[PDB]
Amino acid sequence: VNRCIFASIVSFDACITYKSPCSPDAYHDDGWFICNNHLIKRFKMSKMVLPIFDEDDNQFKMTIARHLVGNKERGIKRILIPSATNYQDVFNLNSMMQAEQLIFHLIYNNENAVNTICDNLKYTEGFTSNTQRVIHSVYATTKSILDTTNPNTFCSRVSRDELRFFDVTNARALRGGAGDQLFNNYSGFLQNLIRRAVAPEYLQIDTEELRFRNCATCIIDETGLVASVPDGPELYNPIRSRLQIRNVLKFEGDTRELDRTLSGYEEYPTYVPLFLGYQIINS
Amino acid sequence: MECPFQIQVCISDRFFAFPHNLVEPQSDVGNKLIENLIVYVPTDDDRLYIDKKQFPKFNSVLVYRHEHDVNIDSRSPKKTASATIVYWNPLVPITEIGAGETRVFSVLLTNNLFYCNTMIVHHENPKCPIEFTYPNLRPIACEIPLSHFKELVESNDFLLCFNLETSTMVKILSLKRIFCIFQYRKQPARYVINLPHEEIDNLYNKLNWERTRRLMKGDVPSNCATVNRSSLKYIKQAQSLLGIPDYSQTVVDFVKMFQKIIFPYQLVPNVIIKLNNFDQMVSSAPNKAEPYKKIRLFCKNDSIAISSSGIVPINMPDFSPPNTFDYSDYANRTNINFVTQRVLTDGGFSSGITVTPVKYNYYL
Ligand SMILES: [Zn+2]
Repeated sequence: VNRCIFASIVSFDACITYKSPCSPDAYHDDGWFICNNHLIKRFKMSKMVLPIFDEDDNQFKMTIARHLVGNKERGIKRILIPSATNYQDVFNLNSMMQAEQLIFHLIYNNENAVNTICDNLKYTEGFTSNTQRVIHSVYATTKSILDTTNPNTFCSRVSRDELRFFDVTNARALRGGAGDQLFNNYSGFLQNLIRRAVAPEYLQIDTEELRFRNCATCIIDETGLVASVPDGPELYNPIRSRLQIRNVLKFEGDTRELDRTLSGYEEYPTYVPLFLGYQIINS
Repeated sequence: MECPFQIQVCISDRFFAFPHNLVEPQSDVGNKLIENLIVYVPTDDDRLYIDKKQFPKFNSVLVYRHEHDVNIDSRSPKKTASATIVYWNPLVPITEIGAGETRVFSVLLTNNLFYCNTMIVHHENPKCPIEFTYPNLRPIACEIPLSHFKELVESNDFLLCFNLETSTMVKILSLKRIFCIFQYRKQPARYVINLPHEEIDNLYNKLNWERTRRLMKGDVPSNCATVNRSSLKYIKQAQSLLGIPDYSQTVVDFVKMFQKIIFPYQLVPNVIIKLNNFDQMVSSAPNKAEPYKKIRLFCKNDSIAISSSGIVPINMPDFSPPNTFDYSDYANRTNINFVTQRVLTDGGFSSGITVTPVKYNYYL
């Protein structure tokens, strides 16, 4: 059994085959439905796991993603996610295959274009072929994924009080706030996706309220989410894999054998986390 | 169990909201009026929607969540006439009572309240509400009602949800709260429920017991309800075989459509027989395999009635043992077999044939 939405992706013709397929995790159950391959490919992110002490080494764990954006690029190039307000502006959908553009119109509820292209395809030979039933199978899949209640299961729980606020804790980080109001207006599938991705800064428990990083990684953004440090210069995001300058005015660095001397010491990884706001959980 | 002497229950669905007005200052004999008043509630949530100022009659008013202790447990509870006490829709037996006769105002008859002084002030609510489940949605915070006051008035399609920890009794409570207000509403709102429902069907059986408990004193209301699996699957299939202009069409549609022909054909539809056949209990009852619950069915002015098994004279046990018997010269094995062989030859059929004589009851 396999679940990645990008493995559910199909191509209308043998050429333009949807090759370079999903990461094998597509056989897993994760509730991302994106394979990590596609998550890298489309949005410059890679998912990750917080190990939580279950009051113990006992299993408590939470999902995370690092972003893969660089330190120099700005605006749209920093954008992580769009709104329907701008999803076409970000994707340049025409470059994309027709089923991809279709599925984006699904996510952003562009029923107009959806039905337009559906009606155009009806009489095409390849849509008298069961491409219709394929696309509506994808539809049904999403329908199940939101049959789990899009508001009630996702957040409007009867344990309603166990809420995530993604608003910035800092009272001076005032560009946040109504970003949480936007969150309600993003489609619930995406709300759930965020609820996966984003580590809280804090959690209230009946045990205690507790604090996990000093300061927030980014902020909520007014179209879709962006590499959005609350203040100051963008933090150096390194990159792990044309007639331009690439000067790096390095220190001379003659202290050879450094690694053979020090390697036992903790080799601090750098990839940016996703602390944001306050979760609440009963007991 | 029973209600201890000097306690009385008022049931009314209207009591889903607190009927502040009705209560009066209790007094002991000797006119020892008791302005001290305590109320017990399932939750502080209840208290959040209760106004002290309603009760200027009293100078001393306090309210707390009920807790079912151990040590005071008795058929005869502790008494304390020094304060009036009320319990509001209590779930579980009470250990202490107030001044004079105590009274409780509740929507639901628990088993605890079986043999009790009781009043119901019931009235018929005609408008049966409905379920519908396609798999836009009204999302509900599926416990707090007034959160969605006016919402339930305005919209007619609502989602229903719970966190795991809920006690079965709490679930039952909140659900029962819903349906009263729905029957008060002017239109059949459609339930949608995010639960595998099997044990929920079981508590529906419990609702059946409860409603019969009501009926022991009740309105004999035309209350709509149904089995939720054995019915629904088969009904869906039946429509499927039929043309399905409206997959959403109410069962009662089909019901009354069939009803149109009963008297002219004077006989029971297979549909209605499968109903009262494929319920667990109110049926042939696979629980016990009791088709013996044949329907004797009568209509105005008839000299006769329609059984599950043909016409009958009135008020008699389905068939007299004395009879113009299916004498064995007819229905002799031998003749049965001979005719069957004729049949088999004529058909050129190898297998799958069986035969049986007809039989008769009071009437032939
Ligand atoms: Zn994929």
